[PDB]
Amino acid sequence: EIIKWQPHQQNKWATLYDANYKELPMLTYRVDADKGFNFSVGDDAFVCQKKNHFQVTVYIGMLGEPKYVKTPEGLKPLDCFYLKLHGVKLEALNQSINIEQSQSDRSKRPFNPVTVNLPPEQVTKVTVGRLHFSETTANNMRKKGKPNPDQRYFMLVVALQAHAQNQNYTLAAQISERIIVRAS
Amino acid sequence: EIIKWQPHQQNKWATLYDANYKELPMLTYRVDADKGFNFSVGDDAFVCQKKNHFQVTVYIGMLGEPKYVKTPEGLKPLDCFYLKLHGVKLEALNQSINIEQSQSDRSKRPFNPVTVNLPPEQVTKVTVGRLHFSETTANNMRKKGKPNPDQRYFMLVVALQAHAQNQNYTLAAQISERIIVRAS
Amino acid sequence: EIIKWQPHQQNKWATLYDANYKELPMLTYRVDADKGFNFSVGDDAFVCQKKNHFQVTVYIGMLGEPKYVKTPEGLKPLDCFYLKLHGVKLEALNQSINIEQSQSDRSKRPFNPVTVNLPPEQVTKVTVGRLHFSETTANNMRKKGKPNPDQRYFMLVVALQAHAQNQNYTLAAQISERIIVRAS
Repeated sequence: EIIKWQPHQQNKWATLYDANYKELPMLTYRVDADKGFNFSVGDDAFVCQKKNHFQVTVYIGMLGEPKYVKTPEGLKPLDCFYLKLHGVKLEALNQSINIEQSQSDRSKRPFNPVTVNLPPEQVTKVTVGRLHFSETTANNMRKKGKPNPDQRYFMLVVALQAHAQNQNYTLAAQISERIIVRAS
Repeated sequence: EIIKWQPHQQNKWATLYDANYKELPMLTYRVDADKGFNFSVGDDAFVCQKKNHFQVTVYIGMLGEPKYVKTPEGLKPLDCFYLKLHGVKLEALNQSINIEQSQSDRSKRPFNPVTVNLPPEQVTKVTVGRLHFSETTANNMRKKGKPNPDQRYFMLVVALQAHAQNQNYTLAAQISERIIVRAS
Repeated sequence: EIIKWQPHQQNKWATLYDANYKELPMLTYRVDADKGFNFSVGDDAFVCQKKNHFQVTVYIGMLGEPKYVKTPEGLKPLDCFYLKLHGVKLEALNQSINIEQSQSDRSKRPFNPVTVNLPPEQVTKVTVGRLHFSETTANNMRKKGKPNPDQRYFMLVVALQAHAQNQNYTLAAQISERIIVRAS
């Protein structure tokens, strides 16, 4: 079974215009969290182990040659694109969970927004691996042999962003279904 | 295999504004019909038995503190939220099928819109169980050993609604793929 | 495992108005590619054989009685509806792959847009079978026992279109996830 995703804050997304000042067809956006998540029939949620790597793959289909972001101020020229990901707390959606990336020496760095090049008329595959939640979910412990009625969850947010004129604008974002993160 | 859902009448949905008169980021909305449905490879559709309970779970992520619905008349204050569900006939989409909920004494009541409290910055899980279709689908009977070419279907509609100034406004709705409902 | 679909160019779609000049609720649209596709764990993509038939089913739920398309010029009367499908190249999204339909004598015709009748208040099921890609994907060959790092892919585009006043307008479209097409 596979982690499901849904559009996150679609009414907040900026759009893209090309060099002819024509709006681009909406870009195709697909998020796939391949390794790292297992569905627990008894918990009715995806589970992972904080110790294990998980990986996220994003396919971004750029349908034309973008040059501007349309903003409140209007059309501003594109500086670059960023992929951003973070957890949020299902019972406190305004609270983020850092994601971390373990390096080849098993150190960990907090995962910062990464620059992506999105050539026109192409789908670009972006794979981010060796990821970890910086946190476990609260109340994982079973109570009365049944799931803790105060079981807490995270959700994953994967967003594509455009930097233009010293602000950021979301182009596309998806949020996952709830996840339990357990210790060992 | 799992029942798939899609946005239902997205161009008819009202939006929510907070106390600062700012529009809320679109709320996250996920519908899961857990128990009650089985996929029939030969019928190429989900099947259930009218006798069996089915259950629906809705996760509603409220991203901010809602206070107003934006309406044709403009911003009106929120009275409450309702979850509404009903079947429709795939060959007559303007025709509803009542859903019923069997009580703890095996009586059945028609399932009325239920009040839901949606605290801000939280995902609220709403589970509606012990549900039944008030009807079977027509033409379930096999003809020539093949599926009845007049096989009929229902689809499930699960909608989140806001009551404000003595009218109702849809905030989010999803409709399922087709379902066959059989007798025993 | 099942081919996943996503809305394609949603900001380019026209809407429908009825005889009372009221906009129709957005039509329900679901695309299912049943036979013809198999998921390859090692390639992390759906695969098919160019020799094999694949089939596509579309469920179109018409919610009211459409009479006009809303266009740049404004409301124009509906002539008919067309289903259109084609591949595109994932590394060149502006490049189509013809789909072909093999006839009952194993000839093949290029698959042209097909007229569909969409009666009001009904879901219409449209099944298009005996389909083939006119092409294989480039670089299918394994390199160093690992997938070719230049592996190419198609995506399927299935679109519902309205003909009005000698132009076409897209009402709904979905695009699949990437596909490898192999020879025998």
